[PDB]
Amino acid sequence: MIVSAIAANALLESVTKFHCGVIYDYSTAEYVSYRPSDFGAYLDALEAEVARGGLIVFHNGHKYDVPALTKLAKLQLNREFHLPRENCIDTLVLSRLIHSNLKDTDMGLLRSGKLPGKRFGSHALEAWGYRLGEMKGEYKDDFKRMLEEQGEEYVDGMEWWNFNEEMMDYNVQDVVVTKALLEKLLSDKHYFPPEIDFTDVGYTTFWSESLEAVDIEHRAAWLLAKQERNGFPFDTKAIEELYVELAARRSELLRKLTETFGSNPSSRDHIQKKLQEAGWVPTKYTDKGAPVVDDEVLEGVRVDDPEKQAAIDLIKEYLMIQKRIGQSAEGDKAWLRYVAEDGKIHGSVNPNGAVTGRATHAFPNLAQIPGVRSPYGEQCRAAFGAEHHLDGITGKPWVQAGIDASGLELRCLAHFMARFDNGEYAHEILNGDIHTKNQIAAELPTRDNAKTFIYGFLYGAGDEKIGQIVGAGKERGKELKKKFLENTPAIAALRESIQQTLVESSQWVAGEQQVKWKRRWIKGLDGRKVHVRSPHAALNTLLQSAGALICKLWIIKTEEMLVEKGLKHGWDGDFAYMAWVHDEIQVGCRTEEIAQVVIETAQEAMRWVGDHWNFRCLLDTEGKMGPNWAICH
Amino acid sequence: ERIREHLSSEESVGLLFSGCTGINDKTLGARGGEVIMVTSGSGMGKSTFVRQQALQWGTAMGKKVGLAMLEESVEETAEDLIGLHNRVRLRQSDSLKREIIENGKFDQWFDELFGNDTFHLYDSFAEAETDRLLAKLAYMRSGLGCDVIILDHISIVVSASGESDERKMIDNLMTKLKGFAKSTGVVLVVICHLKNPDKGKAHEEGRPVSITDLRGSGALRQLSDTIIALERNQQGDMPNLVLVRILKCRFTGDTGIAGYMEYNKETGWLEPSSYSG
Amino acid sequence: LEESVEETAEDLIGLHNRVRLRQSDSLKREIIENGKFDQWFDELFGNDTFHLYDSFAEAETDRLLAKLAYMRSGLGCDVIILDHISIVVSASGESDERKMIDNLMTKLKGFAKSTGVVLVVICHLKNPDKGKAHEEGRP
Amino acid sequence: VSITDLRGSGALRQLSDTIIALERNQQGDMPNLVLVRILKCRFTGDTGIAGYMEYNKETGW
Repeated sequence: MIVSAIAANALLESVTKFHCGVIYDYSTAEYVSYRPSDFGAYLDALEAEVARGGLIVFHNGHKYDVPALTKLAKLQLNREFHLPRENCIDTLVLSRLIHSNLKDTDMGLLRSGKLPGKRFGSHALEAWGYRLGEMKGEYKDDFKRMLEEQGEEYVDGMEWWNFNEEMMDYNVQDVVVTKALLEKLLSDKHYFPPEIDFTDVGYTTFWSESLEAVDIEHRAAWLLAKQERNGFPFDTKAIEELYVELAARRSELLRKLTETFGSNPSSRDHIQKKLQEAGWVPTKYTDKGAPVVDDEVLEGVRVDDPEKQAAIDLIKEYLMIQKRIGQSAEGDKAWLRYVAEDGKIHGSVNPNGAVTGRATHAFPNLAQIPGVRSPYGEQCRAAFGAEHHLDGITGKPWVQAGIDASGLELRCLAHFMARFDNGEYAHEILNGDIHTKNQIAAELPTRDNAKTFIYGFLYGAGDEKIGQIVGAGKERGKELKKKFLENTPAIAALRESIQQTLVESSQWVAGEQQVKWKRRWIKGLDGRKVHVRSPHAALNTLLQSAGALICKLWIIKTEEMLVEKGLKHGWDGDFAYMAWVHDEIQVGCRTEEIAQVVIETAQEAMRWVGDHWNFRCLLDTEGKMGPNWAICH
Repeated sequence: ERIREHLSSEESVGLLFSGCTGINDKTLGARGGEVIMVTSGSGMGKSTFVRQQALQWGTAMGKKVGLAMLEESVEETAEDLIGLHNRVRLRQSDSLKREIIENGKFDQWFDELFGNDTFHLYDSFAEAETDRLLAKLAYMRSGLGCDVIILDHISIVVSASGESDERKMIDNLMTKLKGFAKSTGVVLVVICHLKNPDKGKAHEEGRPVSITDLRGSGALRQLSDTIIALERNQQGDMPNLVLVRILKCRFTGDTGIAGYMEYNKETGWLEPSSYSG
Repeated sequence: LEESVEETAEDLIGLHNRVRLRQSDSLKREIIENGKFDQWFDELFGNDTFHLYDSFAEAETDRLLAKLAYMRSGLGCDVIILDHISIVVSASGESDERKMIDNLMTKLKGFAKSTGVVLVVICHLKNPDKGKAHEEGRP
Repeated sequence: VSITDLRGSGALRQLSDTIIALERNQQGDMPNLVLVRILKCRFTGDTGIAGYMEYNKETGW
């Protein structure tokens, strides 16, 4: 196993030249520096570690280093350089896995003054250097101040323009931090046993003799990096074709909403000063004094003035128009600013910045696009589809396949409660109408009330919120929950074993529950440490971890089987991963025939995961074929 | 004809090992026909562990558990079960025994547990001859209709006395016990005891129990499908800490260390622990 | 002699379709909720080529050799498979089963050849306790 | 010694609820080391090695 980190001229989007790179080999216990005229030998040294059957350690390698050296080897040396996933390790990925929390631990490091506040909780290489005591300085700062003591000014992102011996020295500096952070991650005896040097071993022994979560996260991070490079095709004209229908409506409404109110329907310090003059008495306030002015209360605001009352719905539309504009046409997001020259949006994704499960998406958040049930969402969802590019060569309309996890949340509960009811509740899922059973069990009037109950009750809603479902308060809530526990004993006993797994005894002392903690981490499905939580609720943490870890393995096995079936991944191939959303995925497909294979494969892949972890409940998927996202869901 | 009938209605008696997950991850539990072998160092939790499952199975997932405690009267086993159900060391307290009786709290717990009419036991103690248990063990399974039969301590053979070495009695008994299990389709959990090694520190102070150190030429390593083993150093910093080790699993074949557990001196339960040596 | 005929077929069924039907509760559940048993089953055992032993309840020596002969002769089988041959259950009272297996092996060898069937039998291994044993290498 | 090695013709190994046994290597380098072994306890059924102890030869116990 060798440890490295590289230095290029810019990001992966427009990287042109390779500057330097250092390779520390543990068998020789000595570093090796590479220069612009040594890029060829650098690629050979990495291939040699692959030929021996070892491993290559990069920081942010799955997302940057490895794909950039594939791109850089194509334009500079014109060679096919491709690192296999199995022979690659990303310290950044393990850091987010092993140190998913840090929130706690970083507090003392912050109190110590050993961590910059700008580098709080960051998994960046420099952020970890201060944590381990290996930061002698940063290349960006020893460059800025040294440009002063030389003359020339500074450009926001110019320290990577040209190769200099100080970068070569700080390139080594990034490797020794990568090395020390790697060893800091290998010293956690819950993911890596106390065997031997896990550097000394080959990749075949590495993945299997390590905790399973280690392997999944590197397969997930490798897979998601491909999806970002694939990107999600974007119809610029269509979204532009939305802005006037919103902006003209915004301008026309603003005119009408200034004739009703003389001398901005967008701020809370505005309407509070205005609406409290038309006779509206705020019922619910906020923890800072100001009254609540959300969608809920506005629907119920009643004023004697007919014009003011009718103007409320015009404010309701205004805020929503601003919302769509504020998501589709604003500044520094808006999708329209993120459209790359290939007509696609490359939305980034953090493998699992959320302790339990489900990645985080940003620049732009591809997971918060308005659904087809929300206003103007039909047009918005239509703007996302594989139909925006009809094949990279053949001109063949690419069709989209959208596959989601059928009621994954409730099925995860049946598996963990199958420990107390012997597959009873799991069979009620298969029999169908689990919301009908929960309705009978909790004695609710309508099935829809049971649907919003089972999720609310499971996820820690108070007795008022439960009572407010049927139009009541905490009175009906307590009896609605107590009745459900009696009719479904397994759920109640489930919340016992959990409450007695992380607590020894609890006690209230002047405002704080003083739990005598037995463990501050629930074991997941792969064996990982899953957050710490704090109070009585925890079941929500267990279920969302199960489903997302199911989906993570699901989307990996799906792509693995599709590749195993011969289907090439990419826009120049048969399919391309475009988006992963919670329990659903959107996959571009070159032909309808291929799209059918994707749907069937996703269902078949769902069985390996369900079989692997011996899930007591049946995992299933449903696929929808069509041009865009408004059709596939 | 039988396979369609079996596979459609099959396990269906695959149960659910509680107290610690990981045992389920490597064994998926027991089948209707299999025989679970539970063992550990003398008095380290053999009786305690199996007693939790019988309770657990016979309460939450309404299964009919049959009990055959040959070293303790039926009254003592009920005492533990009653205390175990209500998370209390009902034995380990002269006050608690006196308590629940005078305020009428005994009948409360009693109806709560045995009310579903699930737990059934055998009274004998008088040596209990081999075909004076197997006949009755079948009577539960068949007459009372039990899904799981529990036989604590399998060194009390006592049958056809006059043949050198009871090394055959344990084998002959195990074969008849194993046979009975599948021909009726019952989950059979049996507890045995280990030989005293005297070749180093012995069991109660550490020492992993392999497959050879039990009886070596054992038949119980052959007839029994799954073998659960408990290890704990009661002379260490963690006497309550117990290691669970799968010694055999005909079903999965996945052996090794399952997980850990902690003996709650308050509830007498084996709550799952957090450990990785 | 150590698993139910439904389980042995279960292995055969899964093995035939290149799958781990046993280890998967989902795949068991899959093929049930659509009658897929009949599909794979008729594909496999439909040729009436497989015959097995069902009892568990103590197979005595000439209460096994009798039954093993029934296939060969009555059912017309060409291959007989005997799993685990440390299960004797016969003439208990003769110290050390080292003699029982010898008496058994000769009769098993006899029946096989005098009829011309193919007899495949599985035995186990003495635990050496003399080095690294079987599970960790050792020829 | 095995539970069978206990004295008598066989009433003390049967008619005895709790049987406490002490082991000490009164020749060699251990002697004063005493091991406590529970051979039987019908009242509990939990047998085995309890712990170790010995009050130094200076003052008995």
